[PDB]
Amino acid sequence: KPFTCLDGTATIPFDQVNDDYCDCKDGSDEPGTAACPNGSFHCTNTGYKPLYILSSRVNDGVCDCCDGTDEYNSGTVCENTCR
Amino acid sequence: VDRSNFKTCDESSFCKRQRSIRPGLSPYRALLDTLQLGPDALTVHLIHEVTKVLLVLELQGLQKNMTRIRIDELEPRRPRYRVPDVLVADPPTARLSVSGRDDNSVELTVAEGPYKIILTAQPFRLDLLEDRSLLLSVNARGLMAFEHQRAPEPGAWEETFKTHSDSKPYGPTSVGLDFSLPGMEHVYGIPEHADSLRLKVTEGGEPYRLYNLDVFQYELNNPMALYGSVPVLLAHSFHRDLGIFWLNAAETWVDISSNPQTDIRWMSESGIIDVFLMLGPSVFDVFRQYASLTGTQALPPLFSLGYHQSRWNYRDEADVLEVDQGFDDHNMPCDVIWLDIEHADGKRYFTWDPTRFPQPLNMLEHLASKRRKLVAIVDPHIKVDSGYRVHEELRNHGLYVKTRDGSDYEGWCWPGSASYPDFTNPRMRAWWSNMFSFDNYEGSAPNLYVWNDMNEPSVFNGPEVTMLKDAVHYGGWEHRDIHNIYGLYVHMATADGLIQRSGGIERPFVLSRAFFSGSQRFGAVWTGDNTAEWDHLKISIPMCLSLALVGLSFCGADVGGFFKNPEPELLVRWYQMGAYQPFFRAHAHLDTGRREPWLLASQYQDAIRDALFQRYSLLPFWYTLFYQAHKEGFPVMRPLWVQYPEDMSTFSIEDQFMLGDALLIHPVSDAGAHGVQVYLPGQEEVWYDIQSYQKHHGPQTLYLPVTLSSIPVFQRGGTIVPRWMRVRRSSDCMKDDPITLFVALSPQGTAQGELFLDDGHTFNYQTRHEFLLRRFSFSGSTLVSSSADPKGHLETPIWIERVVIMGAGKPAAVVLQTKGSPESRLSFQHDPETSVLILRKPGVSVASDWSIHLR
Ligand SMILES: *[C@@H]1O[C@H](CO)[C@@H](O[C@@H]2O[C@H](CO)[C@@H](O[C@@H]3O[C@H](CO)[C@@H](O)[C@H](O[C@H]4O[C@H](CO)[C@@H](O)[C@H](O)[C@@H]4O)[C@@H]3O)[C@H](O)[C@H]2NC(C)=O)[C@H](O)[C@H]1NC(C)=O
Ligand SMILES: [Ca+2]
Ligand SMILES: [Ca+2]
Repeated sequence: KPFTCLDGTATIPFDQVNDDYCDCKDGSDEPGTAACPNGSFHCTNTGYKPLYILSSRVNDGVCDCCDGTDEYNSGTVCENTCR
Repeated sequence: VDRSNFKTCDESSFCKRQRSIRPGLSPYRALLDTLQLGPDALTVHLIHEVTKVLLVLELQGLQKNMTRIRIDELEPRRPRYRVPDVLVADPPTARLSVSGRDDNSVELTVAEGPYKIILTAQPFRLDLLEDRSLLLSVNARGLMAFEHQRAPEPGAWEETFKTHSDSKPYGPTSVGLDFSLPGMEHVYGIPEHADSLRLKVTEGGEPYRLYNLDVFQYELNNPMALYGSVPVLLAHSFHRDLGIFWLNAAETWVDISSNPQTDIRWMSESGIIDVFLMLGPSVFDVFRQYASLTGTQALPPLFSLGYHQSRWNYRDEADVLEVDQGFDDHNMPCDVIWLDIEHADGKRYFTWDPTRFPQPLNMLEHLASKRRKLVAIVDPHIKVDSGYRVHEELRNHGLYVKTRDGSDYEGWCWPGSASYPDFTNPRMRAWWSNMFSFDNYEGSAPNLYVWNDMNEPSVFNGPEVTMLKDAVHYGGWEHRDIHNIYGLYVHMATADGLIQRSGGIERPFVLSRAFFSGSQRFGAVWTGDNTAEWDHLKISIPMCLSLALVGLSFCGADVGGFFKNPEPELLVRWYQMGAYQPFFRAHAHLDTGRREPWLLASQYQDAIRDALFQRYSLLPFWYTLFYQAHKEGFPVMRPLWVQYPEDMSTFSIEDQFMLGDALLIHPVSDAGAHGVQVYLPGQEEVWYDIQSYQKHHGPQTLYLPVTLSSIPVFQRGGTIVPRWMRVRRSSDCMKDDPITLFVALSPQGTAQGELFLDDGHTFNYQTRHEFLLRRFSFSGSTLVSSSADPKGHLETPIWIERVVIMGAGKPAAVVLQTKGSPESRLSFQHDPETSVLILRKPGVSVASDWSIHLR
């Protein structure tokens, strides 16, 4: 059952995936949070070109994705601007 | 510098007259039959034996180990100036009791002891003691000189400097007095000078000069007066600390001489003799004493402690937005972008160029969407233009400084012909504050802050590039009487403007060039127009340390140097130095090439990004040091001798400094350096290299190897430093993030540190007690979080995500206890080579009490 970092540096239970603490040197355990310094967040931008942003831009209060999915618990409510 | 544009002591008639008096028997004597003693003061008449002029001495013991001495004429032709608005309160007094008296002396006890004052009648002298220890003598060399006001001697009356004639209606009125400091060999302070931290003896040269002046291309290691003046001198020895605060706003010269004993002489153009003797005994006692008189450092809004990007000038709105986007495209944090004088309509302040900045509110809204701020320049000179509303209003209300003939003074400055508002007039200050309302300053918004430059005041065609000595201010006082507080009033009125525009809720951010005692209450200062050279990078340490010692903790120097083009290596080293100094701004002159940090080659960009990330991660530590400065009046940036007062090898160090009691910084400041000599003080002290975690025992000089990305920083054993390890694009983005605690164990296995948190920008910490002040303490295998101030409560999502312990062995288990939760087991990682233990995700609120036990 456990998760293995995409770089092979550690094996952790699934409960340490998106748990808002960085456990992988490549940041692969935190794709959905701002916890890893070298992670990436995927902007799905449904109906337009997808983009990846720095993990430090997830819930920073700034609208980075045109779909606004990077801001889900920050207090900034982002509007969909993909067109 | 063009030294011929600035007076030497021989070219200032009052300095030449005062300095010509050499040590001897004073002609002043106290008339003890006139002695009167009350609960608040002792008063006695003094007489000059030759001229028969009568003066009045008002001698006071004060609470917190201070003494105040005031001397004025008994029957003056006209009142002498007494400095207003610098003192924050009428200082609480201590009663003087006569414990001894004869025909030539009176011994006074302060309260119930141990301090005593001996007044000798002939020659007039004061001796200040603690029990049988003589601390200081006054008029010991008989250099007291009080030029009485004569009926309204080369240059004693009318006096010319170059083509400028000072009409000098009141003639010679200078005052001066000497102080002797037995056992003292090291003295500091009296900024602003581009000189050494430990002050030099002035015997064979010029005295130090305190006269706020705009000095173009100023040079290093000399006593010429620069932009600000703080008339406070500190004296340090192994045994004691003392301070002298000479409360006078006129041009002042300070002579320093050695014998072990240091003698100090103050010579001022006008006003009274008003001096505070701050008797310590520790340097922290002196800081508290001075803070009781002039207040403490205003708590900066958090964003102002981030990185500021400036130049003269960003071209237009598109350039500002491109610079903003450049920081984000290159993953470099930045809180503020600055707009110099070209943003205005032809240097009419409070306006916007209609081609370059047509939509300032839209520019401010875009910066607000990135959680960034802007700073706009507003100088205290107003273009003479009948179409300019600010000029028309000030002219119509008579709020400008006047010449003797009653006409509004007009000089030359950035807008060409300009007038100078009289900031000493309280109605002019009220008008100025009101001009910052969002309705009056059209195009401004809450994320727009202010920079006051040229507030000495700078007058391009004036004597010494400033205002005429005989210009007239509020109440009929001459410019010579008030000069050194003009800039402080500009700073004060601007800060009040930013507070009032928000309805009193938002903390201000104002940078000022000119300053005086009390300027710490209004914002930040910087060392002015420095140059892109290695020696100017080096001198930023003693200049900001001299300011820190006299209460001005929010100091910095232009990163990269203002004048000329720095080589990339120098720009990198300057970012690293600036990253560890309180006010961190890159700024550059009009004719320099662009130097936004992403314009350099990748190796240099990477070293600069590293320095920015270090600074941003340390913001919780910086904010806490500023909270301690605001509450106690203790400096943020400190000389090593403040922390190691008995280590005589630290007394003159100026290539290294400390931040609080926890970090020791030795920035690289030479081209092609491959190592630095770091002095790590302290008997039984340990220091951790914050990058490698290597432990070093003090006292020692360590030769540390360095590369381009190196910033030599050591954490003292016994301290706990808080950091935000998730570096984002600006401080607003980070201010609700989790904290990592860096625990550096002492040889006894202990450590402590504090953490201040609030909303980052309002006065709610003071009006609603909405803040947290935590104490973290480590001893005997347990780390504990407790409240350091139970009055402070704050709703915050901030939690503890990690603990890094340096100097720890490998535990078998790590247990966390917190009220309201069951006991928790934490995972950990340990490096046996460095003895570094990392505790994974404690997960506890920073507002809660908790304990972590190892084994
Ligand atoms: C106002 O002034 C008074 C008088 O100076 C001042 O009180 C004094 O404070 C000093 C501390 O600065 C006290 O000194 C201590 O004395 C005790 C013995 O009485 C010593 O044990 C202490 O030793 C420590 O420090 C030494 C180095 O200085 C170390 O060698 C040693 O290992 C210890 O760590 C220390 O010498 C002094 O006793 C009092 N004096 C009186 C009369 O109270 C007061 O703090 C000042 N107040 C303000 C508000 O400024
Ligand atoms: Ca994780
Ligand atoms: Ca975002």
